[PDB]
Amino acid sequence: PSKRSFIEDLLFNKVTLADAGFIKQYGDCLGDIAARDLICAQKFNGLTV
Amino acid sequence: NTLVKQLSSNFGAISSVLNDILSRLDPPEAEVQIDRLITGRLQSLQTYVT
Amino acid sequence: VGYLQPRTFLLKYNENGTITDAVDCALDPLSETKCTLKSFTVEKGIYQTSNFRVQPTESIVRFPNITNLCPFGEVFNATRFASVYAWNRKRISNCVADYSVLYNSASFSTFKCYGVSPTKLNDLCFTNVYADSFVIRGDEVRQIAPGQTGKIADYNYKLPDDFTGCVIAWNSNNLDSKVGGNYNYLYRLFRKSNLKPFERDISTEIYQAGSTPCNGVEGFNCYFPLQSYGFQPTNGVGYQPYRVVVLSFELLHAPATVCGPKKSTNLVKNKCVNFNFNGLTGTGVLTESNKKFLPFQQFGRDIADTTDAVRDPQTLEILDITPCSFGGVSVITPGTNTSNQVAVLYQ
Amino acid sequence: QCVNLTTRTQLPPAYTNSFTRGVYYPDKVFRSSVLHSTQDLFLPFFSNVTWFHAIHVTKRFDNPVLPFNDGVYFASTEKSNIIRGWIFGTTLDSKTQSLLIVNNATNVVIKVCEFQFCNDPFLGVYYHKNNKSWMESEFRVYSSANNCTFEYVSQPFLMDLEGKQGNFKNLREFVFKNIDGYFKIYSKHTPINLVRDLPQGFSALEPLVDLPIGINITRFQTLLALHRSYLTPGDSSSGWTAGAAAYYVGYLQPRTFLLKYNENGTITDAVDCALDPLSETKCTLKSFTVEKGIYQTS
Amino acid sequence: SVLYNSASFSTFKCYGVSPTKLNDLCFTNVYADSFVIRGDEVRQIAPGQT
Ligand SMILES: *[C@@H]1O[C@H](CO)[C@@H](O[C@@H]2O[C@H](CO)[C@@H](O)[C@H](O)[C@H]2NC(C)=O)[C@H](O)[C@H]1NC(C)=O
Ligand SMILES: *[C@@H]1O[C@H](CO)[C@@H](O[C@@H]2O[C@H](CO)[C@@H](O)[C@H](O)[C@H]2NC(C)=O)[C@H](O)[C@H]1NC(C)=O
Ligand SMILES: *[C@@H]1O[C@H](CO)[C@@H](O[C@@H]2O[C@H](CO)[C@@H](O)[C@H](O)[C@H]2NC(C)=O)[C@H](O)[C@H]1NC(C)=O
Ligand SMILES: *[C@@H]1O[C@H](CO)[C@@H](O[C@@H]2O[C@H](CO)[C@@H](O)[C@H](O)[C@H]2NC(C)=O)[C@H](O)[C@H]1NC(C)=O
Ligand SMILES: *[C@@H]1O[C@H](CO)[C@@H](O[C@@H]2O[C@H](CO)[C@@H](O)[C@H](O)[C@H]2NC(C)=O)[C@H](O)[C@H]1NC(C)=O
Ligand SMILES: *[C@@H]1O[C@H](CO)[C@@H](O)[C@H](O)[C@H]1NC(C)=O
Ligand SMILES: *[C@@H]1O[C@H](CO)[C@@H](O)[C@H](O)[C@H]1NC(C)=O
Ligand SMILES: *[C@@H]1O[C@H](CO)[C@@H](O)[C@H](O)[C@H]1NC(C)=O
Ligand SMILES: *[C@@H]1O[C@H](CO)[C@@H](O)[C@H](O)[C@H]1NC(C)=O
Ligand SMILES: *[C@@H]1O[C@H](CO)[C@@H](O)[C@H](O)[C@H]1NC(C)=O
Ligand SMILES: *[C@@H]1O[C@H](CO)[C@@H](O)[C@H](O)[C@H]1NC(C)=O
Repeated sequence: PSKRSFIEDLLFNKVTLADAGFIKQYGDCLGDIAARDLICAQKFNGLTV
Repeated sequence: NTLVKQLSSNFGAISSVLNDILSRLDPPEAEVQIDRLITGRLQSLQTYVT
Repeated sequence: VGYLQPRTFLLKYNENGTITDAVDCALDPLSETKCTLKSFTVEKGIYQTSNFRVQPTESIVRFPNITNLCPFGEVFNATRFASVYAWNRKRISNCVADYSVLYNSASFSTFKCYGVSPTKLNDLCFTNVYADSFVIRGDEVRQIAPGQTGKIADYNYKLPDDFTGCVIAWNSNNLDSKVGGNYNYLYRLFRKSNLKPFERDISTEIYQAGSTPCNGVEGFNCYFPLQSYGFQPTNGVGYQPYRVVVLSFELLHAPATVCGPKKSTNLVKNKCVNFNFNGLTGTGVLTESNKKFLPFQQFGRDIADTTDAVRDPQTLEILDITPCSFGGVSVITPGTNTSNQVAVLYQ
Repeated sequence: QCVNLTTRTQLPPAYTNSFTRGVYYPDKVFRSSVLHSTQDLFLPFFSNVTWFHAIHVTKRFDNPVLPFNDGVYFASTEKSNIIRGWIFGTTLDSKTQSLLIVNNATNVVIKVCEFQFCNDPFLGVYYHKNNKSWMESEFRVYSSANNCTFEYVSQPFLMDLEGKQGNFKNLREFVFKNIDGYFKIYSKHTPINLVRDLPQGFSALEPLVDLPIGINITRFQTLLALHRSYLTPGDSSSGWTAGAAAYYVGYLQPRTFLLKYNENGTITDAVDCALDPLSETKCTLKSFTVEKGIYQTS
Repeated sequence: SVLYNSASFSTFKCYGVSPTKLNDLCFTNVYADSFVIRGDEVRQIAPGQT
């Protein structure tokens, strides 16, 4: 799908990003999931990436 | 994550939770505690930005 | 006819001092960027404005089911009080603390509260309530306070440095003064060391003022430690009797049972609502929780120390609390010089 | 009436080690999936506790008066309900006020009075051969109790009292504190299967009661029970056997601990931040795992 | 404490020191000022009064 070379595909699997994607919806973390998942804990205090 | 953790510091106030201070204290006495918390949290943001 | 609301405005003063223009900072995201840049002109670009905010609709109150009124009548209207050296302590529980019933019968010369404002008493619930009672001389009332010295505060009754509660004192010359002299009330005068906070010493052993032990005989430099007040109707105000009650309690940490006068509403879920649980106030959305609290706990707190779970004091079910402001916003403008049309991005 | 027990062999005191024991919940707030630091009076890890026996075989009916320094960790390994309570005080001789916490066959009794305690207080269980039954006969603790300020009696129950033969089956842990006029008690019960030595493991104690007594405790003494039968011939002071039981005493100090809460809210592990430099780096990194390297401690 | 058994004070207030530390201190250049006033005027013997 990604028009990447074999070596680029190998390299991209050796660094693990903190969060994949930039759309985390409000309904996705409501209740328990908040304050457990670190990204939602950040986003409920004004800290966005 | 360090910025998120630094929200539990009193900075010399009765508590680090605003809702706990706002109940049990009237505005003139709650203002001094809130002022301590505000100064501490502005300092944390400043350190992060530097 | 129009109606005013609390708003933030950016007003413009010309060189003569007249207001010629204004910006309503909460009308639009465009107005918000105008307000932030502190200018009436915006250049072309993309600006972060503020996270998406939701205002609450309802307010709810949840207090426990309490029907009885607290015993103000056998605390403040007792026929006989204790001596200060053997002071009295009484447990209070399962009662509504509606103190305006004291208005029409009681007048207090002293009433001071520590760790709480007197204007919040009506909206709170109280944990581990105790009442201490004694009688002292009028001059000595100033010593019932944290960090005081004097014989009452050293040998008879000591308060903690960190004290939450109220001290209440009233003149009782009519009840505790006798024409011959009332000698029922006693106080300690000699003690080897100062008392610890909330400690009661009731011994009667001969005090050794110097060397040459007493063998409990009460001779020269060997005293009886307890002494009597002489309360007569014609004394100066400094020497008249005073009745003192000290109320001790805890706030907003553990389950409570006293809970002052305030009517409870229904529990509404999945909406942003102002809430009051056992005196603890906040804003947010309530949801059903899978957490299981041990019987001795009432609130749950996260890493940032804010309260995120609560046991309902009526139905005894655990509820999660979530903020209702979440999500980033941006505004795209071609320049205010060119147009007023904008686009908004919700991230 | 008070009787001075005779026929008891004297032995040197014994010591053992506490293996991460004596942790209790510091407050009443629910927490889950978190490492939390707290400074309070704890029993230090790997400490040196004193060990006491009630073993007939020697008799060795131990009940010394012990210090109460800043609070006590009390552990008890039992199978037959020998340890029955405690007395806390300063002089224990009716000139001052003392606290009695006793479990008699039917009730739990908590009193704060001016007691003339016996020099050797104890409780007595008697066994009848003709009909097999153990019943409580003696209560020899104090001569007189005069000015009582606080009193509590629990609801009636029937206890077992039967002498058992296996190894120890029940561990009962208590923590006692005295702060600002409140006597605070934490406790926990655990099933065990062992013969000697305080066991390994971790288990946090939960709040039990908080008594407003307002007295100056400095010393304390354990209240045990006796067995008498037809095989115990003699007078009151010599005709008595013991019944096996053991108890351990340790003393609390102000320490900083790093407690671990799992996803259900129970304390499952702890780090004593002032035991070792390794523990200090654990405490600073706020983790139970340390990677290879060199760390500045203090 | 030798004053305990004979004297009763309606007013006793200390500035620059806590009353619970008096027993552990040593004092330099001690002076005592004495006078008699009306009862209403006692509140005026304090710093910054009119
Ligand atoms: C609590 O009780 C203890 C023991 O009775 C008191 O400590 C003693 O104090 C005397 C002098 O008052 C000393 O001679 C003893 O050596 C002390 N013994 C111990 C074990 O400390 C203590 O003062 C009392 N505390 C209060 C507040 O009265
Ligand atoms: C058990 O032994 C103690 C001694 O340790 C006895 O207590 C003594 O009693 C006599 C007479 O009343 C007093 O003169 C002593 O001062 C006491 N000693 C102590 C240390 O208190 C006690 O009477 C004995 N119990 C009996 C015989 O039943
Ligand atoms: C635990 O504490 C006891 C009491 O202090 C220690 O026993 C002492 O040990 C030293 C060195 O072995 C001896 O010189 C003393 O005579 C002992 N005192 C007594 C009363 O026996 C003991 O060593 C400590 N540690 C252990 C592991 O038992
Ligand atoms: C255990 O202690 C309780 C309380 O001290 C005893 O209960 C009391 O017994 C007396 C004697 O019959 C009664 O007059 C009291 O009314 C009882 N108090 C209660 C029930 O609260 C109890 O009998 C004791 N048990 C044993 C086996 O001695
Ligand atoms: C502690 O107990 C003593 C001994 O009974 C009490 O002193 C006596 O109390 C009675 C009861 O009114 C009086 O009739 C006596 O005159 C008192 N003195 C003597 C020498 O018997 C004392 O009151 C009690 N203290 C407290 C605080 O209850
Ligand atoms: C300000 O005052 C001057 C002098 O009166 C006047 O000429 C001018 O029109 C006024 N307004 C502005 C906007 O300068
Ligand atoms: C206090 O008790 C007396 C006794 O009769 C009564 O007359 C008085 O009204 C009471 N005051 C109250 C209940 O406020
Ligand atoms: C309190 O009231 C609620 C509703 O009226 C009821 O469900 C509950 O059983 C009552 N008692 C307690 C202890 O909550
Ligand atoms: C038999 O048992 C009962 C109750 O256990 C006891 O009261 C009775 O004394 C026993 N028999 C004899 C002879 O003691
Ligand atoms: C937590 O609670 C669940 C549900 O009761 C249980 O299955 C589990 O064993 C408990 N302990 C841990 C460590 O998850
Ligand atoms: C003060 O002086 C009078 C004069 O005789 C004396 O009676 C009284 O006891 C004195 N008070 C003291 C020394 O506290």
